[PDB]
Amino acid sequence: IVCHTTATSPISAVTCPPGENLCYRKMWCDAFCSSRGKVVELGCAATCPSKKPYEEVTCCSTDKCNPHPKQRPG
Repeated sequence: IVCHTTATSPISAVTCPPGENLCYRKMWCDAFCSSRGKVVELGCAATCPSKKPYEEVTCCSTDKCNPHPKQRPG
């Protein structure tokens, strides 16, 4: 229940202090992108404070939660 998991076993461990979220999966850009993947910087938070219209991913309920791996109806 931390920053970057990835599905399985070694991960879900130690990155930032205790609680929810930690490094939020917050989408976006701020001033500049011109980039491809496309989606997400990172922080140390446990809250979700800004975030309404255009707009961002959230507070994690879970290990990763996550953007944008994201494929097709398959």
